Amino acid sequence: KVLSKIF
Amino acid sequence: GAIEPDKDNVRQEPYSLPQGFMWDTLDLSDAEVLKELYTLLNENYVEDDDNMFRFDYSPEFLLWALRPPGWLLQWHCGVRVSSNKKLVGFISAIPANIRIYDSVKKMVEINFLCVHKKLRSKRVAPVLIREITRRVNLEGIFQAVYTAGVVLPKPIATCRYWHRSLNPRKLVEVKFSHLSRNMTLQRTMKLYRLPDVTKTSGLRPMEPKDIKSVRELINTYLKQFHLAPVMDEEEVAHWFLPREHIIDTFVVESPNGKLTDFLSFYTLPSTVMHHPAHKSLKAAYSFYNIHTETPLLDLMSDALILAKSKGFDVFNALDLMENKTFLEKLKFGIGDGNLQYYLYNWRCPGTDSEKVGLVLQ
Ligand SMILES: CC(C)(COP(=O)(O)OP(=O)(O)O)[C@@H](O)C(=O)NCCC(=O)NCCS
Ligand SMILES: *C(=O)CCCCCCCCCCCCC
Ligand SMILES: [Mg+2]
Repeated sequence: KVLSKIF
Repeated sequence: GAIEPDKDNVRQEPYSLPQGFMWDTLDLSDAEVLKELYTLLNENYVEDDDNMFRFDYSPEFLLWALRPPGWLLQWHCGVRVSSNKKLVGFISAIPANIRIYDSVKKMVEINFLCVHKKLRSKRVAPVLIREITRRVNLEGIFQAVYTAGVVLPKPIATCRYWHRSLNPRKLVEVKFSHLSRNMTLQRTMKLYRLPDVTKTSGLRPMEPKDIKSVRELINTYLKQFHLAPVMDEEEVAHWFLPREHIIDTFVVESPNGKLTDFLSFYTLPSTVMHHPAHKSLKAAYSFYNIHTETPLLDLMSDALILAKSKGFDVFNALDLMENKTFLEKLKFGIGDGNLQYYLYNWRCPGTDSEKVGLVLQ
């Protein structure tokens, strides 16, 4: 549901 | 508890779609239809906040996620354009026994809500939600659990994604990651270097003979969390038996033969949408990791080693269960995405991410 990447 | 009691009247005819659309129950056993669903999601499903990556669920993965024990054909609800029969909408429910605080309830997990980019703002998604609700109610189920990136009223928990680089150069090239604030690329690669072999004795892939033991391990472990699945033996076999390119589960067999721990992670690549040299990002996701004798840190270290040996570019994990105890130590970096958990038709106090013991694909 959420495609997170490195902040 | 429940907001509204179990209904005494549920609509028997499907809800009306806007003109030009039609319902279609998708039979994923038809390779044609499964490919249509794969294409829909691969071209229109969730992307990162900057529209550089997009989930690439494989057809086999969709079969694994959408048909656990007790799955129903009518809960794979699709929407097609009437004139050319093109698949343009989808939503799914799968059954699950979900424990919320002390209450074990038969619920559905809602997932894969997707509408074609060109047919959005036509009020298709609300009809999809209503219709899956109707089809679930007619089966006698009146609560649901699901996740979302959007902040809706009253989530039960908010979890944060963390990411462990396994292929730092590629991650930087595609802008999934960035160069260290004060290190060269080479020193970053040396920083994230993993051992070549796992450390835990008795670590081996899960096999059918492990099912009952794994069941025993997980249902006990999950007792400490406020939201968690309760699995029978069929469900354990479905969710954890190895399926190449989909789900990996490794157990720790002690010398006498008893299982004391296990780790698991599933395979979920992302399309890299605009890079001249990279088209895909191979990502592993932490699933359920249970520890009774091996330290969780060593467990997850071996998990990282195995994911690396299998060619993954990154290992992702949420900050739920006890994950906060190893994220920083194992050199995870905090992600830019938050995942909210929601219960439908159940009112209860919210909790912390470390009390969430449920992972959805
Ligand atoms: C969110 C969604 C389904 C809304 O579709 P829609 O038919 O345009 O909804 P409408 O604005 O007409 O009420 C659509 O934008 C979409 O498919 N986004 C990508 C998939 C996704 O983000 N699913 C998460 C569920 S919150
Ligand atoms: C991601 O795909 C989750 C999308 C959830 C949208 C709202 C679902 C509301 C519950 C519907 C099923 C109700 C069954 C009682
Ligand atoms: Mg629409």
